[PDB]
Amino acid sequence: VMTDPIADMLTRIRNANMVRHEKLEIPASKLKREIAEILKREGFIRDVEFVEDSKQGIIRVFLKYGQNNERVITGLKRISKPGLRVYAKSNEVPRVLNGLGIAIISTSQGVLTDKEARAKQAGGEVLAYVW
Amino acid sequence: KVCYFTSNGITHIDYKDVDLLKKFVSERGKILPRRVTGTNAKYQRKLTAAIKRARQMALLPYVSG
Amino acid sequence: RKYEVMYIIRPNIDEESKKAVIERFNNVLTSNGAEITGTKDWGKRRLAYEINDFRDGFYQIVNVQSDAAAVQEFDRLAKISDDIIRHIVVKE
Amino acid sequence: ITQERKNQLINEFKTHESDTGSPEVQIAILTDSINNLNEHLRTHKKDHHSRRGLLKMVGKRRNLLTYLRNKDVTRYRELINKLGLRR
RNA sequence: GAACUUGAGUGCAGAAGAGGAGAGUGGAAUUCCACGUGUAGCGGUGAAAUGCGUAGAGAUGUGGAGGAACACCAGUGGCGAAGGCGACUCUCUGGUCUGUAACUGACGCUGAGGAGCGAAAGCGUGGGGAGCGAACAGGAUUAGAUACCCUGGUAGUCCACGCCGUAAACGAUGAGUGCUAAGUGUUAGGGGGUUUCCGCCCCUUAGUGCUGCAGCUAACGCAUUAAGCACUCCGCCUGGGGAGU
Repeated sequence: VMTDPIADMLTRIRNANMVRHEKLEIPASKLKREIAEILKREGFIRDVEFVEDSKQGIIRVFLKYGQNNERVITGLKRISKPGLRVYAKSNEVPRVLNGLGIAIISTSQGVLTDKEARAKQAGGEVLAYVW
Repeated sequence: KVCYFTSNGITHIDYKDVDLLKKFVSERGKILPRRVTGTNAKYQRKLTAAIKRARQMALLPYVSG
Repeated sequence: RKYEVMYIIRPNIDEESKKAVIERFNNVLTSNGAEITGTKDWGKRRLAYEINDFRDGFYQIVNVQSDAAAVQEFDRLAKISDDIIRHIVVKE
Repeated sequence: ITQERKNQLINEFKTHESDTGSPEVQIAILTDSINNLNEHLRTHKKDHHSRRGLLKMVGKRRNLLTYLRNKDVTRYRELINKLGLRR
């Protein structure tokens, strides 16, 4: 059965990205929606729509490709998993691809990027890497 | 070829209907294969049961001679 | 439930004996809480092959509605009798 | 399990007029199937394939009983009395 | 703690199936027994012989006995968790699939240890025994032939109960879930499109095959039935022998 919705959402993006799809639709949740919003703010995806319905909602994500159809998102990794959680100290918050990518940490301040969390001297669960 | 039963709207094949059944057995009494008679898969199975019931009740022969 | 009992009476009997047989076995079915919906009689047909050295027989076709118990009792008696040479119970 | 027996069970155990999904209802249906199937296996001891069906039923019943007990202990206790279960 | 319905399950309406257990019934064929007709070989091999036959064989006709297996249908067809399941009828009985949104509202996944099942051979008790046939005997072959080949043939194969618990038990591929081009057969459904229909065409589920992108692989190949991309749980591997000792 479904065990890691966050991982599953990342995989939908990875798979859709791999075949240069324009858009994908992810079943929504509060945490998945926050991750999607970071990707837009950080310029990894084009746009994100939240469609309501009777069920839990759908996130339509529009992927972003440069000139020459180049994929902006090169890779996505799930770090914290249901089987092995990963929490980081404020000073041990990882940089991703030597600062060319981002890491998404869930903190008590909110769901931030690595840079944002570092400025607040906050740690927390390291959700994913994106580069 | 087309299935005789779907064409004529035959829902229930019956082992009693010997005259109909006899169109599906060979000269020797062998049940003709579906590939040769064009019957639908579903109706071939129903038809096979009918012939076996008929052969049991002496309406059709097992071996013609 | 609806069953269709067909059976074959040996062809070497007179009409008096035949009617006796039919009444006897129809009574068995009804006796065990059945109800005879239909009763066709195909009459003497040529058997496809010899049964007990008989090339012909009288084909009866009794439709009934009954439980297991009723149809099973026909089977037992139909086998024992020497007049009925073959039978088949069939759910409809 | 005949249809009229099933209607008896569901009406007797349902938590409300339209209720057919409640743990109570499901456990009642299963309990009869389990008892009914046990009787069949007493004569046809060697019907291993059918028996496997019983084992899934037994597991389903235990899971529904476990769910009920954890959701609301009261409701759980009432049901096992009416059904005569040892759980 | 309170809600929600997608997961899971229940209800309701349909569908297919060698799924299982029990009890019956049927036709072909082999063997044996009796009888009629009938005479000198039959059988077997690469070639022969052993063997059977004038005591009447083999061939042929009628009837009967008994045991085992179910031609045609039959199909990378169906069903089952796997082993496996194929004549017909009835009794009992498990599971799966499709639609529905009437109901419960996360009740789910995996699962060490444990329990149950598990081809064939084999074992115990008692039946049964046609065909087949380890062992064994004889005839050949051969340098030898404790084999291949031939003629016989015991256990066994079959049944009831119990035991055994192993297979190249294989897709050499653990279970669950989701995501990621297409084309093309085929099985069981649903909906629709011109219709009495037939049918053709379109769509949709769930299986079962082939081809084939992306991706993966040492290569061969896999490829919506993944060996791709992911997450959960379990099992297992760490050079070859020694040794599955």
